[PDB]
Amino acid sequence: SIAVGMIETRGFPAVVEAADSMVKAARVTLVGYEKIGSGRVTVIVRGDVSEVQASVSAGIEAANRVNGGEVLSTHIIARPHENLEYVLPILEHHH
Amino acid sequence: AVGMIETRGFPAVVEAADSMVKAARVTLVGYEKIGSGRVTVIVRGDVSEVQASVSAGIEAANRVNGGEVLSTHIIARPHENLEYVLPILEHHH
Amino acid sequence: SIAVGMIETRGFPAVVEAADSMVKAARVTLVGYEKIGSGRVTVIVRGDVSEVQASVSAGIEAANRVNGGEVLSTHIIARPHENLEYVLPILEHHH
Amino acid sequence: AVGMIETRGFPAVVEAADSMVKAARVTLVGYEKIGSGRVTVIVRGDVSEVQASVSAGIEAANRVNGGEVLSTHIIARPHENLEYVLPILEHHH
Amino acid sequence: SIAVGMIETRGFPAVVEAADSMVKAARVTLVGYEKIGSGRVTVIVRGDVSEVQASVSAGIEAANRVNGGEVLSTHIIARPHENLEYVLPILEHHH
Amino acid sequence: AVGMIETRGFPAVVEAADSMVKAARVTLVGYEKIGSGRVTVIVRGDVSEVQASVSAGIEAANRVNGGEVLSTHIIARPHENLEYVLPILEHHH
Repeated sequence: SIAVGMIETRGFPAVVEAADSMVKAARVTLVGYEKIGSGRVTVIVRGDVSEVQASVSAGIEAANRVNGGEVLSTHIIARPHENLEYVLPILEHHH
Repeated sequence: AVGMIETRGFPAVVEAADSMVKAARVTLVGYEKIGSGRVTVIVRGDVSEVQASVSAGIEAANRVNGGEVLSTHIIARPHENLEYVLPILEHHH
Repeated sequence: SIAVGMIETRGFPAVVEAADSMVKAARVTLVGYEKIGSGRVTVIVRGDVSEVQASVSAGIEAANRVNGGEVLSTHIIARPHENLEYVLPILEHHH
Repeated sequence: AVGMIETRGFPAVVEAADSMVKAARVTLVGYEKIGSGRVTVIVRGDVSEVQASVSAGIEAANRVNGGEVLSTHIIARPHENLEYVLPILEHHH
Repeated sequence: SIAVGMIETRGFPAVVEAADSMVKAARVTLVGYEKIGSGRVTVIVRGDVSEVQASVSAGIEAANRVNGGEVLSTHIIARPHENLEYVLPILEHHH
Repeated sequence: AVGMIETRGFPAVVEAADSMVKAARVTLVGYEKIGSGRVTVIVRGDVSEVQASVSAGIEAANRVNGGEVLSTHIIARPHENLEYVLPILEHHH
């Protein structure tokens, strides 16, 4: 199935590293970037579930190594419900 | 009825929303950000469906790595004045 | 006199419950919703002063019972000065 | 002159503004949000009126349930360069 | 040389006093006002370096005397690189 | 390559940016605000230039009165997908 994978960091450089490592690690596309305040930012990828699993693992490993990198929360959703797309910005850049 | 789950953190709120819409016959109608990392998702449906959905959404958001549920509430017959002031029904048509 | 009543909560679900309970408790209209950050949100009602007093009391009681509900500050202003309307968003939805 | 009261919390800032405009001959000209729950209201008038207004506004905002006054200041003859950079005079016409 | 001078405060009244005292103290113009959250606000002046030094010293002294005034950070840059102007809002009101 | 310095505080981020562009052949291409007083500046250039620039920017931002460097990172060959999702290259033409 298609899945989305999410890494939320405290800090911008770490979220950029999470995104870069995710898209380089597996066949996924970066589709979202969400800011919710308090320094919390999330990047969202989409692809086949196994690919998303590989990408999220790579992104966590990489973001942890950033100078001042802080990973706050991570999650994968297989088969996200279609209602989510038009309410939550998880798929903003998916076409 | 309207059901609301507020989390600290975005991944947890997404999981709350996904689990809510998959658990019962409810529509996700709102997403509100108020700072301090606090985000709320809002669903609408028959009260029994909303009750089922919110329970499922809490259970799922609690299991998210770094998931933090902050507040949850169900309102059965929300007053019509709320619709056009508060973004609880943004995507209800 | 006409008054405005305000309940500020930390958290969105509690502010929605405050608003709902306020408009159901008395002859008031919900006229404002203000976000100032740090999780602080305020709802504002308008009506005859005695009605606003009843509504604010009901809203506090209800918002306190919300799971994770936190009431931060509450206040009633009788006869708000007309200068306030066009500077502060207390009466946004009053027509 | 310009007089400013900054509070933590919205209800308290509204009460500061109301009490200021009712206490003396000043006009409420600004409302500024800067995060951390900090909000400022700004009035303009003759300096003696502004002084009276700010004193009344502090006394009233202190009495608000959960009211928190954070900072207050009066500037008598603010430099004209400030007008078009800082939102101290947004509603002054 | 032309320089920019910056005073960042926690709180709005103190930043207004910093700006006023800066423009009154020396031959500088107020050219920027930046908000970055958490109550942190910065005002930016421009002028000859010696004038900017005098202005920043005056602004610090004044902002420290504000009731609830908190100066967080201050800095002067002589000859700011031209790349900065169109990325960072340090010179928004310089014409 | 892309180089990033994130500070707590605006004056420090400006000094990081100025020192970076003056230290080597890099262009300042981004400025991102994410709350909690955290701001990041982003430069682009050949990796060796970026390395020189980030080192200079850290050293300078550390010396700012009330300067606080929070996080720094260099990415050598950022993936093209990042460009149109993240504001790392806003001013790169």
